[PDB]
Amino acid sequence: MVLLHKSTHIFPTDFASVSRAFFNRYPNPYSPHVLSIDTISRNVDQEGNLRTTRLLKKSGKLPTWVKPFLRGITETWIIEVSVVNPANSTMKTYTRNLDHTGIMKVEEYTTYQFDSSSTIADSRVKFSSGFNMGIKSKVEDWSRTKFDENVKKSRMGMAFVIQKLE
Amino acid sequence: PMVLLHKSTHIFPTDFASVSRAFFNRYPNPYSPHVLSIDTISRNVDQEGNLRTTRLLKKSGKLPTWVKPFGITETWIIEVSVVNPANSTMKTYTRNLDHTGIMKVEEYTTYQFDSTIADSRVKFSSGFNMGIKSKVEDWSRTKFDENVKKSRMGMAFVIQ
Amino acid sequence: PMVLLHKSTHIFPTDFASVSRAFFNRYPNPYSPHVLSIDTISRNVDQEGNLRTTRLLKKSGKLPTWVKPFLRGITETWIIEVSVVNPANSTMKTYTRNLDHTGIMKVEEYTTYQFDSATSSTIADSRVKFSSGFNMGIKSKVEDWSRTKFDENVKKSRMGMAFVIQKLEEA
Amino acid sequence: PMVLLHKSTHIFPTDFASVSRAFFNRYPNPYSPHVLSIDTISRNVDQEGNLRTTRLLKKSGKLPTWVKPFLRGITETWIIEVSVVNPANSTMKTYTRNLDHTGIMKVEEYTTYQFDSATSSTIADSRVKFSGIKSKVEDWSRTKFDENVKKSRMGMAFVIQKLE
Amino acid sequence: PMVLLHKSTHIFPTDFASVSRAFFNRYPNPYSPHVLSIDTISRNVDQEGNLRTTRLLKKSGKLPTWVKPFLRGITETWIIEVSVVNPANSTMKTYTRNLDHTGIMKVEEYTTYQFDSATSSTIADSRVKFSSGFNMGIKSKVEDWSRTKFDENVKKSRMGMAFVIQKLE
Amino acid sequence: PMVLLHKSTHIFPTDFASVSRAFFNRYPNPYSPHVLSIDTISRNVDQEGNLRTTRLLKKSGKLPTWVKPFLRGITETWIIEVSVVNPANSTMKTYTRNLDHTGIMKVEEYTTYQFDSATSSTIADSRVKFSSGFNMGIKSKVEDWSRTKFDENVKKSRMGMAFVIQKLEEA
Amino acid sequence: MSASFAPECTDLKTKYDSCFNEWYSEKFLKGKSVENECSKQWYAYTTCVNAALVKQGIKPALDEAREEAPF
Amino acid sequence: MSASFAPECTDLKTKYDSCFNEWYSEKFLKGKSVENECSKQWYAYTTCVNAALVKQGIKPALDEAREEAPF
Amino acid sequence: IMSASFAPECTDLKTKYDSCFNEWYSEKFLKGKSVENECSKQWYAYTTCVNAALVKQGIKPALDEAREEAPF
Amino acid sequence: MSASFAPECTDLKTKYDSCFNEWYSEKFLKGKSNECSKQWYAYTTCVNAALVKQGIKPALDEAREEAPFEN
Amino acid sequence: IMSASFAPECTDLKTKYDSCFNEWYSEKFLKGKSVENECSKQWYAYTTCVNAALVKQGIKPALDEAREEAPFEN
Amino acid sequence: IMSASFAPECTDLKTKYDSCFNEWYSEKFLKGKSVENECSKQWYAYTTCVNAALVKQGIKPALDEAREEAPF
Repeated sequence: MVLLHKSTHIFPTDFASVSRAFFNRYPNPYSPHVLSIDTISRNVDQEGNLRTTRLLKKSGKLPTWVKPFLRGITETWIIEVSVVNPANSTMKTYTRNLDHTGIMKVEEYTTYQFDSSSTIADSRVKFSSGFNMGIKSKVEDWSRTKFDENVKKSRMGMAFVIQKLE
Repeated sequence: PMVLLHKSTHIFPTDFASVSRAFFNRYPNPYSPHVLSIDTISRNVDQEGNLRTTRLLKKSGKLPTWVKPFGITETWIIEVSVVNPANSTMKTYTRNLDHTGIMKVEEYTTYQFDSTIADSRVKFSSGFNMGIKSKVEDWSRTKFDENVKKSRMGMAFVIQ
Repeated sequence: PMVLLHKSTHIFPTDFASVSRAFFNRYPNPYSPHVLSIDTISRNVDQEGNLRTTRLLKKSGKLPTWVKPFLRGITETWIIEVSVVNPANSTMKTYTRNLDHTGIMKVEEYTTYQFDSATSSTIADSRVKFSSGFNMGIKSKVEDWSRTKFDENVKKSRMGMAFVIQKLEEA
Repeated sequence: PMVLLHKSTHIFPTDFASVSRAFFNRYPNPYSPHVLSIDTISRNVDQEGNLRTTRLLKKSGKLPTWVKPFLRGITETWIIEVSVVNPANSTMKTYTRNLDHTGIMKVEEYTTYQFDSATSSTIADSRVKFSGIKSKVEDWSRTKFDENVKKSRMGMAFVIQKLE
Repeated sequence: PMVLLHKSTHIFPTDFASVSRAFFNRYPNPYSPHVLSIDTISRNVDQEGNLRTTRLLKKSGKLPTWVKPFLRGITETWIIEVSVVNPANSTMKTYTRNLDHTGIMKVEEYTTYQFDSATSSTIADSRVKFSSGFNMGIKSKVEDWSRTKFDENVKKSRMGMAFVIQKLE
Repeated sequence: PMVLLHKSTHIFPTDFASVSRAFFNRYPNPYSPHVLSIDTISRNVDQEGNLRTTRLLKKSGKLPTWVKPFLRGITETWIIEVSVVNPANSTMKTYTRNLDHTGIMKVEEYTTYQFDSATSSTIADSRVKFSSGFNMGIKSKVEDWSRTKFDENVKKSRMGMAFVIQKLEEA
Repeated sequence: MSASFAPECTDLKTKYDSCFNEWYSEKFLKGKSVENECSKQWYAYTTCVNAALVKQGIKPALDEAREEAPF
Repeated sequence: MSASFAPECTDLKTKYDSCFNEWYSEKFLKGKSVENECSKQWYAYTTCVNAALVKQGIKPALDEAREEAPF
Repeated sequence: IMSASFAPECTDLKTKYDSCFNEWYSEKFLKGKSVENECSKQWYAYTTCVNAALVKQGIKPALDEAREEAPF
Repeated sequence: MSASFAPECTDLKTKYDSCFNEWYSEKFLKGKSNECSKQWYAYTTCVNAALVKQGIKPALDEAREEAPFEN
Repeated sequence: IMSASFAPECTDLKTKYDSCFNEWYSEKFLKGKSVENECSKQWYAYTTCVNAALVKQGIKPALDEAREEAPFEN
Repeated sequence: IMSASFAPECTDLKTKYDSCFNEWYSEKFLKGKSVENECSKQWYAYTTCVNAALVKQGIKPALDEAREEAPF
C-alpha cells in the first residue's frame, strides 16, 4: 500500500542560510524525539556538487494499527542523503527509515530552490506498508479454519438429526 | 475485494427423503450451538412442481479478534432452497445478510440421489483489506500534518 | 454522563492590552506543539461596544486508551474558541470546546480575564468541565451481553433438560 | 453497582418425578459441555418433610468480553446449587450462583418447578439476577488538566514576553 | 522458557484389549468436536514383537488470549501421536505433541496403559508438560523499553542542563 | 523481579558551582516538558558542613505498553529527590526515585557530580536501576490457562474414551 | 424444535412446521401433491413473524437477497 | 456418569447417586419414606469428598455460602 | 513564525488580515478610538478563501451549532 | 465417520482401518500373528501424495526421526 | 519562566524562597562564607504553606516513609 | 547545545568536524572559492571513531545496503 503527501513552504531568506540551517537543524525544540545525527560521507562530485550522507537515530512510538505487540517506544535509524548545487543554488534532500522497514518505508524528498527573493522548499512524502498482505494471509488461514470447522459441524449435526429422525 | 473458494463433498448412507427432511429440521442440535433461531420466510410449489423455500436464521459469533481495532454480536443469514421430488435433488444457498461490507460468505450445496451425495462450494469474499486502508489513511494524514509543522518550525528556529 | 470539574487561577504581572493581545496571538508557541492551526471564523463589535470573536483550531492527539478499540489511534480534532472583550471594564471572557469526537468526551473551558488596578495585574480564572458517556457505553455493552447470555443459558437449560428427560424415559 | 433481572418460563409436557429427577441427573448432556464436575455436598429431609440438597458444580468458560483485558481469557468457576423438593405439593425450588469470580460479577438464578394437573405438565419459572473505569477516567482528566494548566501558563508567558 | 506440568490417572473398568482398541479408534467422538482428522503415517511390528504406530491429527481451536494478539485468532494445529503396544505384557505407551505453532507453545503428553488384575481394570497414567517462550518475549520487550527510556532521559538531562547553565550569564 | 541497570557519564565544560546551581534550577526547561511541579521538602546544613536537601517533583507521563492493559494510559508520578553538596571538595551526590506506582516499577538513580581541574570540567556519573515484578502477573494468567485446558482435556478423554468403549462392546 | 427470532411467534411456528413436515414427508415427496395444505397455520405464523420483522432493521437486505436468484 | 472434582471420589459418588436416584423415584416422591436409606454409600462418598474438599482453597467460600439462606 | 490556516492557501491571506487586525486592536479599539472594522479588504480575502475550504470539511454544521449556543 | 486430512483418502482410510482393527483384536493381541498390506498400500499412496503438497512434511519427517520412547 | 509548586497557593512563596536560596548558595555557601540558614523567613512562609497543602495529599505517608530512609548511608 | 553522535566518545570529535564544515560551507564552498576538503584531519578523526563504533552497531548491513541506492 502506498500513500503520498505534498507540502510547500517559502523561506524569507537566502539559499545559503537555509541550506546551512538544514545541516544544523538538530537539535531544535520542535523536534524532541531526535537522538543523534552522524555524517557518514561527504564530498564534492565531478560536476562541483556537495554530496552528503548522514545517519539519524530517533525515538518514537510505533503506530496503533501495527500489531499491538510491536506497539510501544522504539528507536529507528534514518538515512538522509543530500546534494547541494551552488551554481543554481538548489538543494535536494532525501530521508528514509533504515529499520522497521518491514512495517513501513516512509520516504521524504524535499528540494530547496532559489527565487530571485526567497527560497522555495517543496516537500513530498511516500508511505508504504506491507501490512495489507499480512492481514490478507491471516484472513486466508481464518477462512480455511472456519470452512473446515463448518464441514465437521455439518457432518456431525446432519448425522445427529438424521438419527434422531430415524 | 479478496475472494477465496472452498469446496467439499459428503455422502449420506440413507434416503433423499430423510436427508432433505433433516435439512429442513437440522436445528437446533448440539453441534451447531451458535444457531439462535431459524424462521421460514416464504414457501410455495412453483410452476415445475419444485418446492421453493426461503428461511431466515440468526446466529451469534464474534468478529475475529484481530479485526476489532478497525464489531457486532449477531449475524442474520438467508437460506434459499429448491427441492425437486421427481429427480430427488436439492439445491441450497446461504449467505449473511448484514456485515457484508466486511465479509460475505456464500455457500451453495446440491444434494442428489445415487445413498445421497452432497456437493458444497463456499465463496468467502472480503474487504477486511479495505478497512485497514481507512485507518492508515487517517494516521498518515495526521502524521504528515504533525511533521509539516515540525519541519517548518524547526527550520525557522534554526534560521534565526 | 460523567461530569468532572477543575479550576485554576493565574496572575499576570502585566496589562490587559498585552494579555488579550497575547491571547489572540498565542499560537504557535513552544509549549503547545499539538496545535496545528487557528482560523478566525467571525469577528465584529456588538451593540454594547464589546469585541466578539469566534475562532477555529485544529489539534492533533491520541484518544485516551479507555475508548473502544475501533476509535483508538491518533487523530485531529477541531476546537471552537469564542471570546468577548470589554474594553470599558478591561475584561475578557473565552470559551473553548471540541466540535468532534463529542460522543466520546466533551471538554469545555471557560476563562475570565479581569484587570486589577490594586495589584496592577491581570487575573485569569479558568474552570474546565469534562463530560463523558464512556460509563454509559460500558453499562450498555454489559446490558446487551447479559440479555444474549441469558438467552443462551435458558436455551441450554431447556435443551439439556429435555435431552435428559427423554433419555431417562427409555427404561 | 449495576443490577439486571431476567425471567423466562418453560413447560415440560411430563410428570414432576421426571423433571425433578432429570434435574438431579442433568449432567452430562450434549448442550452443557463446559460442566466439569458435580458433587452433592449435603442432603437431608427437613422438619416439614422436604429434601434439602446442596451441590457444588465446577464449569469451565470464557470470562465476558467487557472485562479488563487481562482477566479476559478462559477460567474455571465454582457454582453452588441449593434445592428444596416438596413431594406433597409436587414442587421444587433451586438456586445457583458462582462462589468465585464474584469480584468481577455475581450471577444468581432461581428456578421453580411446579406441577400443573390442568396441563398434566410441569411449569418452570426461572429468574436471574446479574450484579472501576470511572477511576481511570478521573485520573486521566486530572492529568490532562494539570498538563494543560502548565501549557497555558508557559505559552502565555512566552508570547507576552515576545510582545515586549 | 516457562514449563508447567500436569498429571492425571484414569481407570477403565475393562480389559486392555478393549481400551487399546478404543484408543486406536477414539476419533471421531462427540466430546472431541475440534478434531478434524486423524491419519496413520506408519505402522509396524518391531523386533521384540511390539506394534509401533505413528499418527497425525489435525485439530482446530483458538490461540490463547495471552499470546501476542497478532498471532491471536483461530487456527489449526497438527499433532503427532506415537504409540507402542506390547501384547505379551498387556501394556501400551503413547506420546503426543503439536508439530506446528511450536514457536508459541510446545505441549507434550506421555501416557502408559497397564492392566491390573486385582481391580480387573486398565489403568492409564498421563503426564503433560506445557512449555512456552512467551516469558522471554515479555522480558525482551521490557529491556528494549528500558534502553530507550534511558537514552531519552540522558538526552533530556544533557540538553536541559546545558540550557540552564547557558541561561546563567 | 527483573532488574536492569544503565550507566552514563557527561562532562560539563564549566565549574562545579554553575553545574550544581543549575541542578537546583533545572526546571522548567524545554527538553523536560512533563515536569509539572518541584517543591523543596527540607533543606539543612549538616554537622560536617555539607548541604542536605530533599525535594518533591511531580511528572505527568504515559505508563509503558508492557503493563497490564487495564493500567495503560497517562498518569502522574511523585518523585523524591535527595542530594548532598560538599562545598570543600566541590562534590555532589543526588538520588531520585518514584514515590508512587511502585507496584508496577521502581526506578532509582544515583548521580555524582565532581570537579576535575585537569580538564577544567565537571564530570557527572549516573547509575540507574530499573526493577519491576510485572512478570509474576503474566505468568499467573498462563498457569490458569494451562490448568483449565488440562482439566477440559481430562473430561474430553474420560467421556470420549468411555463413549468409544461403549460403542465397541455393543458388538 | 426451533425457535423463531421473535419468541411470540415460536409456538405458531411449531404448528406450521409440524404440519409442513407431514405434508412434505407423506404427500409432496411421494408425488401425491403440488399444493400448500397448511394455509391456516402458515397464515397465523406469517402474520406474527412479519409483525416482528418490520421492527428489525433487516427487511431491506432480506428483500434485496429475495430479488436475487443465486441459482 | 458425571465426575467429582476429586477423581478418587467419582466411583463412590456413582454408587451413592444411583442409590439416591432409586430412593428418590420409588420411595420419597411416593411418600413411602422420609428417611435416609443410603447410609453406607453416602458415608463412603462423603468421607472421600470431605477429605478431598478440605484441601481445596474453595472450602471457605463454600462454607460461607452454606450459612446463607437463598429462600 | 506565524500561525497556519487549516488551509495552506489561506495562510498568507490570514497573516495579512491578522496583522491588520492586530494593529487595530492595540491602537484603536482598546484605546476607545474605534468600534468599526478597518480591515475589511484583508478580511474579505481571508474569509472567502477560508469558507471555500470549509465547505469540503464536514464541520460547518457543528461549528454553526456551537456558534448558535451562547456559552456566556 | 473418521476423516482423512485429504478427503480423497477417507474411503481408503476406512477400509484400511476396518482391516487393521480385526487383525488387531483377533490375531495380534491373541498372539496369533501383516494381513493389511493391500489396503495399507492404497491408503498410504494416497496419503503421501497428499502430504507432498502439505507444508507440514518437513516438520513431520523431522518428528519421525525422533524417538520419544528412548531414554 | 518560573517553576510551580504542586500547590498553586505556594508558588509565589516558593519563588521568593528559591530566589533567596540561590543568592545564598552561589555567593555565601559555595565560597565557604557561611553554613547557617540566612533564608529563614522565606523558608518559613513557603514551608508552612507547603505542609498545609501536603496534609490533604495522598502522598504524605509515602513521602514521610521515604524521608526516614537515608539512601547515601553505606 | 550541539548534536550528539550515536557514540558519545565521538561527540567531541563530531563537534569539531561539524564546526569546521560549517565555516567551509558558508565561506568557501558556496562562494565558489573552494571545492576541496579543508577539514581532512577533523574529518579523519571523526569518521575513524565513528566507524569503530559502527562496527559494534547491528545496523551497518542496512546502512551499507542503503548507500548502494541512488534516490535521485
